[PDB]
Amino acid sequence: NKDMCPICKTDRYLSPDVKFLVNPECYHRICESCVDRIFSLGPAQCPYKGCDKILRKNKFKTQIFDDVEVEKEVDIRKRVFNVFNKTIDDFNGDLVEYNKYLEEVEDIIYKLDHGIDVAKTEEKLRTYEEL
Amino acid sequence: VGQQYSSAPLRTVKEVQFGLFSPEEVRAISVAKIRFPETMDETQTRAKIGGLNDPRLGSIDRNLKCQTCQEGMNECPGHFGHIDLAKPVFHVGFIAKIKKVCECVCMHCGKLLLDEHNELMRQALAIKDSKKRFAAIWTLCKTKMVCETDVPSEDDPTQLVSRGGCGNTQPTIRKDGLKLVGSWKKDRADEPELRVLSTEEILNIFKHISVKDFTSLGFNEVFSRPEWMILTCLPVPPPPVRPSISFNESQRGEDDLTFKLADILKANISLETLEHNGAPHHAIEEAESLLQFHVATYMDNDIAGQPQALQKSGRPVKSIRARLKGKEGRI
Amino acid sequence: RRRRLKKVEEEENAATLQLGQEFQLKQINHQGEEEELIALNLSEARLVIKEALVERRRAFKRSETREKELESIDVLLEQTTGGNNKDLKNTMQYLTNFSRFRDQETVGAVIQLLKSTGLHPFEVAQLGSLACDTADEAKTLIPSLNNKISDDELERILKELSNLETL
Amino acid sequence: RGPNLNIVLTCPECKVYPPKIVERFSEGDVVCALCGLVLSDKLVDRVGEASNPLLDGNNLSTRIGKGETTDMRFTKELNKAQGKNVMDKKDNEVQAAFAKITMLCDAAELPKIVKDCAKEAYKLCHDEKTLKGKSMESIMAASI
Amino acid sequence: HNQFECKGCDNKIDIYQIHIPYAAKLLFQELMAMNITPRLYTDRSRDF
Amino acid sequence: RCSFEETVEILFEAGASAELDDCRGVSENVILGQMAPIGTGAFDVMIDEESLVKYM
Amino acid sequence: KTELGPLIARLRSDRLISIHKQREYPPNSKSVERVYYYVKYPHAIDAIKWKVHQVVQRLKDDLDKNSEPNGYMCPICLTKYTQLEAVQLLNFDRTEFLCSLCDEPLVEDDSGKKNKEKQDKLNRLMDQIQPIIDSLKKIDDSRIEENTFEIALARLIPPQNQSHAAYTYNPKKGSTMFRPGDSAP
Amino acid sequence: MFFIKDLSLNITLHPSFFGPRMKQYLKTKLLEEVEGSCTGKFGYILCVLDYDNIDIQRGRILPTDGSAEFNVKYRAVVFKPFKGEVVDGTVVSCSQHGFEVQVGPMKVFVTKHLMPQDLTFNAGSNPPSYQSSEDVITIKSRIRVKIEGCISQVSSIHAIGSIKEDYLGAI
Amino acid sequence: KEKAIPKDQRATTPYMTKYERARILGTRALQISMNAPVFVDLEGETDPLRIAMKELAEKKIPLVIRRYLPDGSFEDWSVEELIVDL
Ligand SMILES: [Zn+2]
Ligand SMILES: [Zn+2]
Ligand SMILES: [Zn+2]
Ligand SMILES: [Zn+2]
Ligand SMILES: [Zn+2]
Ligand SMILES: [Zn+2]
Repeated sequence: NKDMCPICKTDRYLSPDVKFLVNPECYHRICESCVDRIFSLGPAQCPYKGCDKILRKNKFKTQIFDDVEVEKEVDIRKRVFNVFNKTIDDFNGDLVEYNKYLEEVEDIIYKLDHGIDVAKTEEKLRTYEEL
Repeated sequence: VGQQYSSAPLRTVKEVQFGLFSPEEVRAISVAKIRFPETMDETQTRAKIGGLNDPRLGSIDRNLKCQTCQEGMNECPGHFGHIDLAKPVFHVGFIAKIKKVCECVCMHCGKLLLDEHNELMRQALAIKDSKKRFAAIWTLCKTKMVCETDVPSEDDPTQLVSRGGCGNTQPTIRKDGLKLVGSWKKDRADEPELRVLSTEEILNIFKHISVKDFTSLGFNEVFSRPEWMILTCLPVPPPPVRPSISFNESQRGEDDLTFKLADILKANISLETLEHNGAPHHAIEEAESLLQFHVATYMDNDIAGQPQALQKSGRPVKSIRARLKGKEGRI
Repeated sequence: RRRRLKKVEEEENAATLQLGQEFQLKQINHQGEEEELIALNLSEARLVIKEALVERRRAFKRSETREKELESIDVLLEQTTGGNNKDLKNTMQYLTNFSRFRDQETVGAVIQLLKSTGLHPFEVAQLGSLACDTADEAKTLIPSLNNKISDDELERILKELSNLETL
Repeated sequence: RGPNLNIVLTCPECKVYPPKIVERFSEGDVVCALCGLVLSDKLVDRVGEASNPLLDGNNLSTRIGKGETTDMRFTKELNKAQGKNVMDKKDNEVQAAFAKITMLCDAAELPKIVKDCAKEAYKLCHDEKTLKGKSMESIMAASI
Repeated sequence: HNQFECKGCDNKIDIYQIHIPYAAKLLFQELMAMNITPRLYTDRSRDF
Repeated sequence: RCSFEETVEILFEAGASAELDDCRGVSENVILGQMAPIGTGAFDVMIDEESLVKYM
Repeated sequence: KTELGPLIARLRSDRLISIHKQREYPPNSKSVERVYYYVKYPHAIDAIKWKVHQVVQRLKDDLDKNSEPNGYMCPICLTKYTQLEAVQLLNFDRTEFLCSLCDEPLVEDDSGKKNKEKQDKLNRLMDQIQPIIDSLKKIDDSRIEENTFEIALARLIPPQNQSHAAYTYNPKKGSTMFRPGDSAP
Repeated sequence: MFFIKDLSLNITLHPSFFGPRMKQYLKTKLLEEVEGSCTGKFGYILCVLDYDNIDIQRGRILPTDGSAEFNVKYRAVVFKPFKGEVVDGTVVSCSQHGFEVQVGPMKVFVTKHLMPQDLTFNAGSNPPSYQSSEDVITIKSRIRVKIEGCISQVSSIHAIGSIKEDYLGAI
Repeated sequence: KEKAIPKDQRATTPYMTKYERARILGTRALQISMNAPVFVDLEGETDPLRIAMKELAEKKIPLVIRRYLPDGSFEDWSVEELIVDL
C-alpha cells in the first residue's frame, strides 16, 4: 500500500504508466488518471476521507523529495524567501544583525509550517512583500 | 415529385477502387446486429427488432419509413447489418486463391518459402504486373517442401547464410470439397500424415504474413489483405437487395437471399450453443461444415462437387452470383 | 493521395493548439505562396470587417460612443450587404459591444506589442480578445500559454495591454 | 410502444384532410383528385419462395440436394449435420404432426381446406397445459 | 435536418451525392454482401 | 471486362488484387450512368467571358 | 459426460486446461483416439494476467464514464442522445429537447448518483483480488518452464488401478507433421 | 475565433445570366450564397474581403442542366469555434435545461451539469434566471463561457460551454 | 496549369467536328429554351434549335470547346475561331 492510488487503487504492477501528483494545499498523493476525471471540468473538493479543501488542477506538481513533511518545509521556505530575502551587505557587514534576521525568517517558517499562529504570521508575510 | 433537395455537393464518379471488407469495417459500417433468424414478430404485424427485416436496415414498403434516416422507400438507399460468425469460414470465390497463397507461404511461420537469396526468385519478384508476378512466385514456391531455416549464401557455396525459417516441412495442400487438407511426407524409417487445415489455423497464418510478403503476392495493404479472404463477420444486405414480393397480398413471400441468411443464422446459433457446452470434437466439425456450406451457397450455389441448396418447391436457390452472371443478370 | 481510407485524426482541441487539418499554422494562399495562419482578436476583426464593408459601399455608389456607433454600423450593414445577413448583423453588434481597442492606432500598437512573444497566432489573438488582470487568469483561460511564457513577461504584457486601451 | 414510421400522403396545396387520392397504376402516379398535383411518382407494381404465415408462423428453412455434378459423400454428411439442430427440433414436432394430418386427410379423400383447418386447429391448440395427458391420436382426430 | 454522417469514419463534412442508376446501386450493394467492397471516388488518384 | 464474360470471377479477382478502375471506357460510364467520353462527350463545352462582352 | 462438457469447454476457452489427442493401439481392441487434459502454466498465467487487467481496466473506464454528464434519451424510441447531439434537436421555443424520430420531449438519463457506487465497486475488487497480484509478482520474478503432455507425465499419479487409457507418449517415428499449439519451447 | 481564410466555391449560373454583365452576377451570387452562411469545415463565413479582386475561373457548362459552373476563389473572414476556447457573449435565452450565450454568429449552450452547484434555476422570476449568492444570470447578461464541445455539420455548428472553472461566468 | 496548351502551339484541326457542332447547337438550344440572351437578330423564329443554328451561322455563340488529349492536356478553341465547313 505504498505504490497505489488511494482512491482508484490503480496498482503500478497492472498500470506501469501510472504517475502520481501532489497538491500544495493539502499535500496528498493522487494519480494522474484521477486528476483529469475529477478536476478537468473545474475546481472540486479534494477526493479524500477527511479533506474538504478545494483545489485546482493547474496547481498540481510532481513531488521532488520522498518525504511529504520536508516538501511542506521546502515549499513554505520558498514562499517565505520570495519575500524575506536579504544578504550580508544589506546590513553593511553587521553579522550580529544578519544572524538575528536569519533566525526571524527561519522562525517565521517554523510557525507557518506547524500553524502556531497562522493569522498573525500570514498577515506579517502579506505586509512585507509590498515594501 | 422527385427526390428531396440535398446540401451535399454533386459530383461525377471518376475512379472505382475494389477491395475486401475487413472484419472491423463491416462492424463499423453496420447499423444493426442481426441475431434472430426470423423476419416478423410473433404477431406478424411489424418486423421483429433484431431480425432479418430489421426496421433499422431500411424499408421496402411504400407506407413505412426507415428507422435510421426517417426517409421514404424511394429515398432510403438501404443500410447494412452484420452477423458475427461463430467460427471463421472461407470465401467460396477465394478458396482457389487461398490454396495458392498457402503453398506460397510457410504454414508455421507465415513466411515466403523462397526469399531474395534465390536467383530465380529475384527474377520473379522483378515482374511489374501483380497477376503474373503472383503466378511466377507460386510456380517457384509451390514445389518447396521445407522452410529452409538455413540457405546457402549466394556468394559462395561453402558457407550457409541463415534466413527466417522454422525447418518444418511444408504440406502438399489439396482441395477436398470446401475444405483444405494438407499432407506431410515423413522420412523413410511408408504412410503419409493426413489432417485437415482448420480455417482458424489458416487465418492465423495469413495474419502472420508480413506486409512485404503479401505485397509481392499482389495484395494491397490498405484495401486487400490475404487475411480478409476468410469471412469472420458477414455483412447483411439491406431489404432492397432482397425484397419481399406479394402475389395476392394475403400471402407473403420472401426472397431467396432471406432464407439463406436465415439458414446462416440458424447454423451460427447452433454452432455457438454446441461449442459453449459439450459438443465433442466430432459434433463441432460437422456443425462448422454446415455453416461453411450455407455461406458458400448463399454467395454461390453452383459449386462443383457440392450439393445445391434447394427450395421447398425443389428448385435451386438463386444466389448472388446467379443474379449477377448470365445474359439476364444485373450487368 | 492514394491511402484515402480512415486515419486516426487528432481531436480538435484549443488547449493543445490542435486546430484541425485545415487551420494549421502554415497556410497556402491562392497564388501558392506559404503564409502564416491569420488569427484576429475582437478589435482587429471588427476593423477588418468594417474596412471591407466601407470599401464595398464605395464600389457600389462610385460605380464615437458605442450607442451611436451601433446605429452607424447598423445602417451601413444593411446598405452594403445583401439578403440573409442575419449572422453578419449579430456579428457586428457583438464585436462593437465586446471590442476593446477602437481605432487603428490602438489596434496597431496591440499588434506591435504582442508579436514580440513569439506565441502561436491563436494564442496572441486570445490575449488581445480576453481582458486578464493577473498572469494566473491568462494561464487558466488560455492553457496553451503554460510553459511557453514566464509570469514575468506575461504580467508586464497584460499591464501594458490594459494601459493601451481606453473607452 | 414503438416508433411511428408512418407516412400519410396529403396534398400540400389543397390541405383537405383526409384527401381524395387516386392511384394511376398505368401512369404509376399518386395524384390529388381535387387539384391534380402528383404526390408520389415512380410507383412500383423466380426470385422468391412461397411462404404461409399462419400454419408455419415465421420459420425459414432450406433443403440440401444433388445438382448437375455432386459427390454422394458430401450430400449425406450435410443432411446428417442439418438434422442435429436443437432449435429446429421444436418446430419439427409440429411439422411432423402436420405431415401425419396430411396423410390422414389425403387417405380420407377430403378437400384441401379440411386438411388446412386440421393443421391450423392442431397448431392453435398445441403447446397448452390442458392438452398434455391426451394421446396424440385423439388430438389429430379431434382437429380433423 | 440537413445532416449527414458516415459512421465508422466519424465524419460529417466530407459527403458527396452522385447520380447513378438504381441497378448500379443494387450491384454494388450485392458486391458488398459478397465481401467485395467497391469504392466510388470523385477524384483521380493516379495520373491519367 | 466483367461486362463481357466471367462477371463474378473477374470481380472477385479485382477485389483480391485491389484493382483501380479509372472509368474511361463506355462500359464503366454506362454502368455508372454518366456521359462517356465518346463522340459529343470527347470534349468540354465552356463559357467564354472574353466573347460575351463582344457580342453586345 | 453431459455435465463434464460445460466444465471442460469453459476451462478450455479460458486456457486454464490444455488438450492433447493421440492415437492409441490397444493390443486387444481396435484403435481409438484418446483425449488427455493437463495445465500449461505459461498459458494459464498469460490468460489470467490479461483477464485481471481487462476487468480492472473496464471498471476504471466505467468509473471514468460515469463522471461525465448524464445525457438524454427518448422514452418512445429509446434512442440515447448525447449532450452535443441533444442541443441541435431542441425546439424553436428553446424550452425542451425534441426527438428526431418521435418529435417528443426527451427525458434526462440516469447514473448521476452512481459516482460513489462505482468507486465502491472498484475499491472492493482491488482488495478482494489482492492475492492474485501478489502471486503474479512472485511469478514474474522467477521463470517457469512450459509444460507438455510428455513433460506432465513425469509427475503423473495414476487415477485408477486398471485405467483403459495408456498414460504413455510414444510419438510416431520420424514424423514431419506439426500440429497447431502442440510444440513448446 | 475569427480567421482570415482562403476559400473556394463552385457557383452555378442559370443561362438567363449568360450576358455581357455575367461577372457582376457571379459576384452578387457569392455575397448572397456565402456571406451569412455556415459551414462545419471553415465555420461561419462572415465577410468577403477584396470584393473587387475575386478570382473567377472559366465556367463549364453542365451537360444536362445547361448551367455554367464557376470555380470562385475569394478571401473571407470566418468565425470557427473550437473546444477549450474561452469566449464572451450575451445570454440570449434561459430555460430549465440551461442558458445559452450569443457569441458572434454562434450560440453556446450551457447545461446545468456544466454550471456550478450554487447556481439554481428559478422560474418564479420574470424573466426566468439562475440566481446565486454572488451573482444572478439573466437574459442580456454578460457571461464568459468556455466551449467544452463542438459538433460541426456540413451546414450547421453547435457548441456546449461551461462556467464551472475559475474566472468564468458573469463578467 | 501544365495541361493547358498555349494558343500559339495548338496542333489540333482548326475545323469544327460533327460532334462539336451537334453539342454546341444542342448546348445553346437548351440555353435558349431556358431564356438565355440571344445575341442574333431574329426575323421570326420560335424553335430554340433553329435560333442556335442562326447564331452558329453568324458566329454568335459565346462558347469555347476544350479539346482533351489522351494524356490529360487540353486546348481551348472558341466557336468563333473554329471553321464550320462540314
Ligand atoms: Zn487514481
Ligand atoms: Zn486533500
Ligand atoms: Zn434508411
Ligand atoms: Zn516456416
Ligand atoms: Zn390537391
Ligand atoms: Zn424518439
